[PDB]
Amino acid sequence: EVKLQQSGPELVKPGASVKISCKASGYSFTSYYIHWVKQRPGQGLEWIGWVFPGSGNTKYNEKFKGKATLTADTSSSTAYMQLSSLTSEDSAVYFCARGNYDRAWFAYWGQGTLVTVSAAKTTPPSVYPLAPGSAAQTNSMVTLGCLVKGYFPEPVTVTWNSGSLSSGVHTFPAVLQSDLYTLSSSVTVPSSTWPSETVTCNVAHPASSTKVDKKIVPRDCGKHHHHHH
Amino acid sequence: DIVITQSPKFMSTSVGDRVSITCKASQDVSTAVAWFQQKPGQSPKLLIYSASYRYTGVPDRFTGSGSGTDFTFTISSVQAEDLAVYYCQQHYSTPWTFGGGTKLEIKRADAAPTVSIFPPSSEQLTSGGASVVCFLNNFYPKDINVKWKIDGSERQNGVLNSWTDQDSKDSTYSMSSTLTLTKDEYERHNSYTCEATHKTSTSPIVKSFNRNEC
Amino acid sequence: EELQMIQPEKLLLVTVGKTATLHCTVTSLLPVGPVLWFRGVGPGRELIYNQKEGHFPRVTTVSDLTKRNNMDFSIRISSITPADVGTYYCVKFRKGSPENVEFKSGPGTEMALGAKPSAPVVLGPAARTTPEHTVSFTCESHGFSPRDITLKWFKNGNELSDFQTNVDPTGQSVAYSIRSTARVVLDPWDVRSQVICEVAHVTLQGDPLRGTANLSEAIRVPPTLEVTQQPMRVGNQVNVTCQVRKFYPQSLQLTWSENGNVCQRETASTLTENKDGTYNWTSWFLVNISDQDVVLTCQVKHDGQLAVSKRLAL
Ligand SMILES: *[C@@H]1O[C@H](CO)[C@@H](O)[C@H](O)[C@H]1NC(C)=O
Ligand SMILES: [Cl-]
Ligand SMILES: [Zn+2]
Repeated sequence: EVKLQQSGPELVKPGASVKISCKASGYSFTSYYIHWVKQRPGQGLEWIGWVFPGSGNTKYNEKFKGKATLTADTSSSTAYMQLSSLTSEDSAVYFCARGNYDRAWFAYWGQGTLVTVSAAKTTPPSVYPLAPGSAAQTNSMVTLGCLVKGYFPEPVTVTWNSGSLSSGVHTFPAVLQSDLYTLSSSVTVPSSTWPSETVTCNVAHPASSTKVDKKIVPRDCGKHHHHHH
Repeated sequence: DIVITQSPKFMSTSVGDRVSITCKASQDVSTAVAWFQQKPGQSPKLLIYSASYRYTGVPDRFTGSGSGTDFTFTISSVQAEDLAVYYCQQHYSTPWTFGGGTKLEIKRADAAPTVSIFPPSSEQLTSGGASVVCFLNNFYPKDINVKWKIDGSERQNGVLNSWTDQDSKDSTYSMSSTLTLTKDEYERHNSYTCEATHKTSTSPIVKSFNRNEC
Repeated sequence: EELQMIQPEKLLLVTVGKTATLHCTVTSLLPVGPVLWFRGVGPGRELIYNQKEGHFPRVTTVSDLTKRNNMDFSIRISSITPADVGTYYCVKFRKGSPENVEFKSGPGTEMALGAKPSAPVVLGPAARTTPEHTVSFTCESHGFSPRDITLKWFKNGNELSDFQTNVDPTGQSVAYSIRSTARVVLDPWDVRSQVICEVAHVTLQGDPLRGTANLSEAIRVPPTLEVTQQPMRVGNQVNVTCQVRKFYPQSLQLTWSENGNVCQRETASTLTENKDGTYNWTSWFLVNISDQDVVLTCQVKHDGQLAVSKRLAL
C-alpha cells in the first residue's frame, strides 16, 4: 500500500535550521509529485511547495521563498524539507503528501511532523499516579488517572496497560505554563477489576527518549488506621 | 493568491441530518476544487477532487458539486464519526490555497458528567509541589463550570483547565481541572472540592476529599 | 499501472518578457515513444516542442530528456509575449507501423498573462497637526492583474488595522486598482516615524512593494516654555534665560519684552536637537543690575502659530 512516514518531532533554537524527512513506500517513488503542507496549531493549511523526485524539479509558495528547500533522494525513496532561520512563526505541524491523478492532488498524506521553535531546554516529564480513596468501593465503575507534569517540548504519548485498555480513556490536551507543559489522562474500568487486576499508565516523551510505566496503586492507609480517634 | 472563503465556520447537527458546506473562490477556478476532512490528531483526508469526484473508498454520503466560483460539499446523512474540520481547496493555480475550515459538531441528547477528584500523590509531594485533579467526563452539551473550594471557600489562583475534542463514538465532551499549589499551602488546609455546573442537574455535582482519609 | 500524463497546473500566470515554466511528468516509462508539446487540441494544434526533430529556439527543457530514465517533460518558454497565451498540452506517442500514434495527453495548462502593480503612492495630509489627533493617509497602486492583491499598513515596524481598502473594478479588466485610507494617530514621539504601505501580488514573487510617507511632514509639536533667574555666583549680575523646549518643525521667532516693550538687546542663543527629533532653543543674557521691578516676557511664535509667552519678575 501507499505509505508516507515522516520523521519525529523537532525542537529547534530560534535562528537555527532543521530538515524533516518523509520516507515513501509501496509505489514507484520517482514517479509522483510530493507536496509539503504547513499547519500552525489550531489554524488552517498552507501549501508550501512541491518536488518531483527523479528530476528534482521544485516549485514553491513564494511565502516560503528563502524559508523552505525541497529535495529528494530517489535511491532512498525519501523526500526532505529544510527550514532555515526559524522564528516562532515556523512552529507548526508539517505534512508531506503524494499527488494523484492528472493534477497531482493531495491524496496520500504522511502523519505530520511537529516542529517547535523555542530556546527552552528539553525536559522529561514527571509522571504522577492518581488513585481515589473513599468512593473506590461505592460505584460499579472506577476512574483512575495519571498526571504528566512539567515536560518540554510536545508531544507526549499516553496509553493504558500497553494499549489493551482503550475502552474509556481520556487523554487531555497539555496546558503550557512558563516553558513547561502539563497534561492529565484518565481511564475507567469496572471496580471488580481494580485493584484486583493491575492498571498502568504508559507515558512516553519522544524528544527525551523517555518512558515511564506508572502502576496505579491504592493509597497507603497505615497511619490512618492507627489514628482512628 | 486566490482566496477561498468557506461557510459556515461552525456547524452543529444531529446524526442522520443532511448538511451542506459552501465554498467561494475569488476567481473562476473551473471545477479544480478539492474537499478534505481532518479529524482531531490526524492528517487531512482527501474526500472529493475535481469538485464532484469521490476518492478511493470514500462513503456514499459525501458529495461535492459546483463550478466556477461557487462550490458545495454535502453529507447526506451525518454520522458520529463524521465530526471533524472540513476544508475546501483550490487546485487551479499556484500557490494552491485552502479555505478556512468548517468545524462539524454533533447534536445529541443531554448527558450528565461523571466527576472524580484526586489527591496529590506521595511521589509529587516529595518534590515540593501538590496538584489536585478533578475529572468531568462524558457530558453533553459542551457548556460546563468548575468551582474549586478549599475548606469551603473559593480559590482561583493556580487552576488550569483542559477540554477534549467531542467524542467520535458517543458524541460527549470531557474536562480536566487541576489546582496546583506548594506543599506547605496544601498542608495548611484540610478539605478540597471541585464543584460541577451543568444543564443536566439544577444542583452542582460536588466531589470533595479531606487530607486525612482513605 | 498504466502511463499517466501529469500536468499539475490548470492555469499558469506569466508576465511580459519573463520565462514560463510548463510542468509535465509521466508515471511510467513504457510504452516506448516520444513526448511532445502542443498548443491547442485537434488537427489544427501547433507544435511547441519536439524531443528529436525540429528547431525550437524559445523552448528549453527543465531536465535532461536524452537520459533514458527521465520522466519530467517540463519546458521553459522564454521572453513571453501576449501571442503566447493558450492551452498547452503534454502528449505521449507510441510506435506504429509507419507513423507514431498518439497514446495519451495531459489535461493541459492554460498560459495566462498577468501584470505587476505600480509602485504604491502614499499621500499625507496637506496641513500639519498636533499630537493626540488622528490623521488620514492614502495608498494607491494600479495596473495589476489578476484582481487578488494584498495591502498592509505599517507605522514604523507595527502593522496598523484602522484602515479601509477597495479594489476596483469588480468586473473583468485588463488592469485593476487598489485604494486604501489609513487612520494614523500622532504621538509626541512621531517626528522620526514613517507610515508604510505594502503591496503584495502573485506577479511580484515574494518581494512586496512599499510606499512611504514621513510623519515629520504631518506633525507639529508645540514647544514648552520657561524663564529663569540665576544669580551669577560671583558678582551683582543676573542670568536671564528662556527655555523653548521640544518643538517641531524648526521654525521659530523668539522676542523679549521688557514691561511689554521690545528690547532689541544682544542675546547669546543656541539651537539643540532632541533624540525624539524635536528641537530646543535656549536664549540667555546678562543684566547689569542698575537700581530702578521689571517684568520680563519671553514671547515665542512657533511655525506661524499664535504667540505663547511666559512672564518673570526681577
Ligand atoms: C546663563 O545660564 C545658561 C543656562 O541656564 C548658560 O547656558 C549660560 O552659559 C549662562 N551664562 C553664563 C555667562 O555662564
Ligand atoms: Cl514663525
Ligand atoms: Zn477512617
